[PDB]
Formats: sequence, structure tokens, C-alpha cells
Amino acid sequence: GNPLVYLDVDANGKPLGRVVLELKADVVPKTAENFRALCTGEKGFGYKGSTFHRVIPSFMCQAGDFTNHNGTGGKSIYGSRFPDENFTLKHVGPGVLSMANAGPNTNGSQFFICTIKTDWLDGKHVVFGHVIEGMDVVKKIESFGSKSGRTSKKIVITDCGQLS
Ligand SMILES: Nc1ccc(CNC(=O)NCC(=O)N2CCC[C@@H]2c2ccccc2Br)cc1
Repeated sequence: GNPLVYLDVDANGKPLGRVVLELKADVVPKTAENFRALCTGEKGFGYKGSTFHRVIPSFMCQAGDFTNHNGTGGKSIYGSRFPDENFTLKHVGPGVLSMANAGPNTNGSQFFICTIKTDWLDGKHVVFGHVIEGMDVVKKIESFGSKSGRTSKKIVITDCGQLS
């Protein structure tokens, strides 16, 4: 079936707990596979140790720049960037997992988890999964954001991997 992966997240060195994500490989296999492998780190790089760099309350929590650690970087398992696979899944509400980008066909490793329905991103960002468990952790992360996106705590993915 679809992969289940996890992110264990600290804020200021304090564990918040675990976010478990279903990756919709049935719908977006290439995008799911990228995220899965970045969680396990099996290609020699990935999300472990990277941060949530942009968090906007009543919007989303964005993470995944493990190359520049500032929101400008990241890379996929395929190369630096890869195409928008499809826009079949929509930004339907809180918990949606979707790819950050710098315009069409610029998926790398950066991703976001929605905290509301972000319908204006439909057809622009590739949705590829959702939160199975740990929305409480996502709400904590959200509470450490700000309007500008600047975080008020250092939010770090300390560990990550594949559950199934
Ligand atoms: N591969 C790669 C991906 C993203 C980037 C930086 N781009 C980026 O942060 N763009 C904004 C973006 O992807 N998102 C996700 C929803 C949160 C933020 C957004 C999107 C649309 C409108 C406002 C905002 Br903030 C650089 C390289």
C-alpha cells in the first residue's frame, strides 16, 4: 500500500512528538517516492536535521531545505528539481501535505503541511499526502510561527523514516 513515513520534531531542543504522513503513491508515485527516500535518507541525504523555516498561522508549516537551511534550497532524489506530477489531489483542509515550489515544475525537497484549507494553491502545488497522526504536533509548530513566516522557536526534524 501507500508508504507511511514519520517526522520527529523538536522546538528549541524539546521533543514535540511525531507527525505520521501517508504518501499517496497511488496518485503521485514519483512525488511520494521522493519524499519517502528523503525520510529514510537512503540516498545519502534527506530531511534529518533540517528545519521548519517558514510557519504562518492559519496557513501552513513549511520545511525541507536540507542543503541551504534557509528556504532557498533542497534537492530531490532525481536531481535538483522535478516536474509537477499532477494536480489531482487538492488542498482540502488542515493536514494536507504538499510540495513547496518556485513556480511550475520546480519541486525539490521543500514541502508544507496545511493548517487550513489552502484552496488557492490548487493547480499550483502538488499535493501528495496527509497527516495520519500528530496534528497536535502540527498545531504546536503552527503556534511558533508568525505572520511573516519567521519562526519564534528553532523547529527541527530530529529524526525521520519510513514506517511501512
Ligand atoms: N525547490 C524549491 C522549492 C521552494 C523554494 C522556495 N519557494 C517557496 O518558498 N515558495 C513558497 C511556497 O512554496 N509556499 C508553500 C505554501 C507556503 C509558500 C507559499 C505559496 C504561495 C503563496 C504564498 C506562500 Br508563503 C525553493 C526551491
